[PDB]
Amino acid sequence: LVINPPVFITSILLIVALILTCVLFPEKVGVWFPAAQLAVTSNFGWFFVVTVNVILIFAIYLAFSKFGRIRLGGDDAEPEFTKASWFAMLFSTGMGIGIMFFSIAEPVSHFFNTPRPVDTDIEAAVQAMQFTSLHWGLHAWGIYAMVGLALAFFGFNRKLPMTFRSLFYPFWGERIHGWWGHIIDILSALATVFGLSTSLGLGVIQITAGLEYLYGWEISPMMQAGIILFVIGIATISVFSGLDKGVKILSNANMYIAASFMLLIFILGPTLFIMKGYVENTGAYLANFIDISTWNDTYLGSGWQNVWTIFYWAWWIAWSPFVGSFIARISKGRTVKEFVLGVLIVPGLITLLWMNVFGGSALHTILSGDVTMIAAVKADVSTALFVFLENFPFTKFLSIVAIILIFSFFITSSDSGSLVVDNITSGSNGESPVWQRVFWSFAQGIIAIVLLWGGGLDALQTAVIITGLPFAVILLVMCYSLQKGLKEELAKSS
Amino acid sequence: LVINPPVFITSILLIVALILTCVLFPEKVGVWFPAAQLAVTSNFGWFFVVTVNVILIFAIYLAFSKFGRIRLGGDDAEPEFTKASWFAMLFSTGMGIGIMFFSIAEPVSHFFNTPRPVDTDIEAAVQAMQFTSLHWGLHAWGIYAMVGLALAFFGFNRKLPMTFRSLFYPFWGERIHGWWGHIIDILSALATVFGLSTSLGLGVIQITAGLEYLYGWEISPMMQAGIILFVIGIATISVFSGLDKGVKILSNANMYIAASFMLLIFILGPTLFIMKGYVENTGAYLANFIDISTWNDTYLGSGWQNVWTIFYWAWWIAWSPFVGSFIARISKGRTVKEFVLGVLIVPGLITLLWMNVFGGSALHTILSGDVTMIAAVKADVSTALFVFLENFPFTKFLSIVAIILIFSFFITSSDSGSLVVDNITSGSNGESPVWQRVFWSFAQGIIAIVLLWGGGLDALQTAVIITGLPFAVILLVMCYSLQKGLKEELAKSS
Amino acid sequence: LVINPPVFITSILLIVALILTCVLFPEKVGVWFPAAQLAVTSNFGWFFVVTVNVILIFAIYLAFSKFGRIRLGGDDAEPEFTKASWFAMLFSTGMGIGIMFFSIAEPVSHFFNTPRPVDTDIEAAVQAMQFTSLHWGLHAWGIYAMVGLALAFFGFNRKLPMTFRSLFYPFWGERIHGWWGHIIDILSALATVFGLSTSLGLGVIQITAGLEYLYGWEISPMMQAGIILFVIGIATISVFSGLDKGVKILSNANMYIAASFMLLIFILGPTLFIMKGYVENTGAYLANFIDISTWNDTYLGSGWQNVWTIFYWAWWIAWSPFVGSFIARISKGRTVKEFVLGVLIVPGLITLLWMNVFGGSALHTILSGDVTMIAAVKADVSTALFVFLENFPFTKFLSIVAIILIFSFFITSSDSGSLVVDNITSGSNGESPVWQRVFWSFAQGIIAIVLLWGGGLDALQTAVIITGLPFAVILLVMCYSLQKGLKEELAKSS
Repeated sequence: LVINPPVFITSILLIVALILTCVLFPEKVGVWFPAAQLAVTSNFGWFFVVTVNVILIFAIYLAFSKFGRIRLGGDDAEPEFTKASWFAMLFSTGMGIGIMFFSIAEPVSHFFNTPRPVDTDIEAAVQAMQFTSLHWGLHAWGIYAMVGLALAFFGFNRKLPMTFRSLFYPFWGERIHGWWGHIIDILSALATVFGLSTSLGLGVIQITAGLEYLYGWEISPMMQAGIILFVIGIATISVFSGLDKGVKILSNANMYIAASFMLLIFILGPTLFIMKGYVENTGAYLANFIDISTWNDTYLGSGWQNVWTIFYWAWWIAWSPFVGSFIARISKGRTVKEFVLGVLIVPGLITLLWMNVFGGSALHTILSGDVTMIAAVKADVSTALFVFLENFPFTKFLSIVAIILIFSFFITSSDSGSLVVDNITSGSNGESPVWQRVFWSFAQGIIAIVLLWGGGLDALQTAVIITGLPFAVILLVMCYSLQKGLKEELAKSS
Repeated sequence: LVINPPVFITSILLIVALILTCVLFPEKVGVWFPAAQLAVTSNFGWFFVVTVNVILIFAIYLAFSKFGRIRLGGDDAEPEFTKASWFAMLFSTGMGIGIMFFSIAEPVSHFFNTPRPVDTDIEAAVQAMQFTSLHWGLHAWGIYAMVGLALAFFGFNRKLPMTFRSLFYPFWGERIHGWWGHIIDILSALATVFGLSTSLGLGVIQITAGLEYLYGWEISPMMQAGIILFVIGIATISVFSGLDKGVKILSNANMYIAASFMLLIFILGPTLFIMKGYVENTGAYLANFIDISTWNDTYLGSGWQNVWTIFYWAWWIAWSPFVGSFIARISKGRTVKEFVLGVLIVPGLITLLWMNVFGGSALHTILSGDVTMIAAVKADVSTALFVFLENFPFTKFLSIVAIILIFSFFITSSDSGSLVVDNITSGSNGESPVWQRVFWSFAQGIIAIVLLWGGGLDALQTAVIITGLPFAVILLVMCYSLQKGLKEELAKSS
Repeated sequence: LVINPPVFITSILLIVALILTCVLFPEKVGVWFPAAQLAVTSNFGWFFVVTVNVILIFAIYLAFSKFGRIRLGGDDAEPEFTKASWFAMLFSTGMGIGIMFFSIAEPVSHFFNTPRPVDTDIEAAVQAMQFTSLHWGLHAWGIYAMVGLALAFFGFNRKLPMTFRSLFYPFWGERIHGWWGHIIDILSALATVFGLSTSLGLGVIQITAGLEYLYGWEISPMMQAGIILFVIGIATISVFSGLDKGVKILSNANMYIAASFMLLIFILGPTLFIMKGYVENTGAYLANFIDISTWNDTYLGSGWQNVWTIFYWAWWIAWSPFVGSFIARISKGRTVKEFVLGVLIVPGLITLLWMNVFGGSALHTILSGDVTMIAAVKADVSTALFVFLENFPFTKFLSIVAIILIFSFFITSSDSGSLVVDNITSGSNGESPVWQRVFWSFAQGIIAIVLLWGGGLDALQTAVIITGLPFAVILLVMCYSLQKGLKEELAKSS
């Protein structure tokens, strides 16, 4: 039937409270949401920057010290997931629609609308690619590495349930069960659901922009919700039996077609410029790492960071329980240093390669003289990928491949996240029998539809920033508790 | 009865030789002092930069290697200072009065009078804060860390008196007592006395400047010496028995009221700008660390470094034996890595926090449009803190708190410097009974009058620069001898 | 008799095929050499940058890890060198003639013809010195450190002959003997022969330009051929018995007179500017290390890298069998970490000191107002050192000393290179006998004649870039094989 801690009922109550906030106040929520979002990010952007930087340098320290000799699941455990397939399986479920919606719109947006004042067009493009490298580089995956390492260590080496409530066992003891770890699990479930709803909204907005650009359709008002309902239905079918699609084979096939799409853009585009720009921009991002990682825009105060950088940090921090729990169930016998390296460096380098392959080619097209992408981004940032594919051979085929790639990207993460929310709100792995995951996928669809009806992109950014604000202190306490637990486990072993 | 090494007589003779050189030919020494100072700094600024960078790089190496596993006073020794009080008590006889004089007058001066050319005001403020972070950051405290570490290791592990004569014990034999280590003690006593006279002259160039700004008094020149005589009398009272003031309670309550003053400026000022600028300026100072650490201004040759950067390095290197010997008295059972970390990083970060809290708020007021601090600094740099406190609520109360803060800041340092000088010129802890303490404090005050009458801030700069010039080779030989001693001691562990 | 692997006769056939391509159809080779060179570097400059950066960071890692505890020649090898003779005989034979050619011609060229655009003139001079520091710094000697360390480890710790055929022993096993290490031996012999011919051509055009500027003579190509024939002749009667030059005597004397020449320029020039610019430019080169090490000039596409930095990386990579084999025979018992430090840091710092002493003094002369060096470099780059010595006391004596220094520099490398080519082309150490060292020196000279007659600088750059193109993959496979060999050897220690 139904199993419930009191983390269930008040989570549903908070979700429906935001629902009637966004449906009984239809015109009064379009001014409450961006004002509250702007106040939260303008007062805590320094805290988001400090949290992300502390998390990343803690990942580097935990990989490159004596704490990296620990192996998850004890010294007798085996990896069992065939590391080349493990990289693909962690990349497919843990990423999307980030490298499709924002692979081109973000470097062009940083080109024409610069973060800090710049002199020429070449230096503006260099700054745009280095800020894209900041937003999709080591800082994006250091949070993922910390949460996956903490959840894997405290779910394997300590025999606790793989839950954010049970992660603070060395910091707080067995009194986490008495309503004081319930708030942590409430914030974890809310952050996972709101991040998945933000990804859902970005995916459907890019899909309807591509459908309007390709065939000249008119799906603004209503069948967008039908696209949501169809996608959640096929995702729950993949959750349902008959075939276990969306766990192992669909992730590998999706990564294969994503690599084929990226290689096709790399070959058909300016490959020499792409390779030289990849080397140059990776080196310039590593050289100016501390300068752009801790940049807070305090002197100019232009507010560029509040829509891009702090939104990205709150977005990656709000997807942290879902991807951290997924790679924590995945990595059963990895060395801790090897785990942090394989979650940090290799997916970070692959994401930087995707950013270079798309954004550097777009900036080469812009610097050649073609400024149609600038006007397309200034119209709406959702058509940037398809406008980029317009000046390519096989435009319609590549646009259809991109639409199918987005479709697989946000049909994999919803399937991998429904079980994560079910494990958070049920307290077990096999339990419950499979009806609540369909309800949680439908809740993600309902929240995405409601947020997109009561506001554009800014409603999703608002929701993800507000649920990621207390996760800064949650992840800092998580990092300190992981350091204490690793000290305890290393002092335990001979 | 008095005690008598030769260092006492042929250091007193040097002191009264400079007294005779300045009190006779009064107008003629104003052309010998800054010309000789300018020659020394223009010919050895590269050497000062090389010495400070080598000391800091050596501190980072000695903290993060196998030499950091050594513990002072043997392995069985336990520290007894309750470390949260140790951080404050090294900070009292330690940092100061440099924050209270140059926390505001230095970033405004680097704003309007830039070291290197800039293009706007935002970049000028960023470069001003990063040069301030260079001058009051890790390079400041690394010198203190090495002198304290060398004196503690060669006075606790080697069972020698903590004197600079015994600091070269592995590099030589027992030949230190035969007139060739006496010059080292001559330069150490002169460095302590001249640096404390520079700090006293700066603190008395201040305080009464705020008295003039508050009450419109006329004070100079005759009643200015009365402030010196009164604050030396209270310092010698703190030397005297009955109550042991200026040692522990006045080294903790002063830190408490200084932290309360910093928190009051942080709260009543632009706290969001202060926090964001603190994070951004600390990150930009760490990012551009090697670019501003080794900058010698060779191509421009403007001589900006000659009055700020090389003066600051000569001031730190001239205050080396004072706080180095006192911290070596302080830290008995600290681990070497823990010692270097807690003397370098945490006081450096706290000093950078004070720099950001005052200078970033001053730069925010300047960039808002208020350029009264610019004209105030262009008039005289003594009144910059009080002009900054003018537009704050409770101006008179904060200025009185600042004056009492400066008073306690150098009245602790004068007592600890009398301890250090009467330890160095004695070669013994207890002896002599207290009559040279009052004599050495009175000599410090007399040098303050003599230097302040024959020039303002400039003559103090000449005295500290010419006196700290041979301490560069003294500290380089000290670092090499410390490496030899650590390599000798670490091989002795069974 | 003749030692005849097929490596020898098909290397001879390749060399005479280049002879037939050059002396027949001279306009065809003169129009096809810079086009093919430009195509190769424009398509693989990113690969040259990646290879050089990977080799350098691999040197830093493999010196600063547990692989550095291995000692060449076993644990009781006793290296038989004074650490001064090793450095001097390493520096004299393994460097040239860009210390005499590009010490002044390169920073002045980077001054007036900037790599990337700059605003003022001081920034142009700083950029020129930091790009000279990039070209003559750690990247220049990291390649030598890896090739010398791999050849020394695989020739001493494995009892294998010092040849690039045996350098891939843990990658293929015993398959290196049959026609598969043969091609690597062709590429190695062609690389060292073409690099030595490039150095011979640079030295003789500098000698010709210096004689023309000194005595006002005219130079025919047949007189230049006589200079080559005489210089190869003194080398061949240095190879012959009776007397040996050096084997270390000529190298030590050349190092002594080079140090005396550098000290004379340092003393008689602007010594304060030289020292301050040395400290500042070394710090700025270390600060902007990653930014200029991976800069590929992708956005501008100006082709500044085309003639300067990819030619430099192909030149240092093409001299790698020569210098690597020579340093490998030189050092018999050095610790691997100590070896990489003594080949990387100290010769890199000495080369940066020479670069600062000459180029910073030239830039001081230019920034003072004397712009005759700009017009001299714009006329011909081979007269820059002598034009610099024209505005210098003792012009004729210093020019004669510079000519003798060039003479020693390009007789010592040829004398050490005939032995290296002979050992590579025969497969055995010595016992050739001396009939083909003279022949290989004559072939080196003849290749220099035909490269100078069929083109100026561009033919030498073309030849060295073409033979250095497959050595990028050869050195990457070499680095991976060295890592596998060190991992195999370090596990063999009980």
